[PDB]
Amino acid sequence: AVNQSSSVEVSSESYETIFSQRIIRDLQKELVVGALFEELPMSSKILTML
Amino acid sequence: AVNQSSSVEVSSESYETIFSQRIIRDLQKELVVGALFEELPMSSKILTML
Repeated sequence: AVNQSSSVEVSSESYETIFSQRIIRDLQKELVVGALFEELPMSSKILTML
Repeated sequence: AVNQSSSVEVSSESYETIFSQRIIRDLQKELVVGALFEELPMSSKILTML
């Protein structure tokens, strides 16, 4: 961390730096089939019609 | 020259001409990368994030 290069004063070891807890986000698919098709509510397990 | 032609007799030596004290140049370049992306300020040698 503070190494590479540590010369000539304080060398110390490694983890000697502030870290950031913030996240970021890359790519995504845009959702075009999960919200485009009509919902049919039903109270059973199978629905039948002629 | 300055010694030719003597008008009519009396003439002066070389380096008798007044000039302009200023500095200038015809062109510079084009420059754009230094004012494009944001700056990220950092006190430490390095920074980590998840």
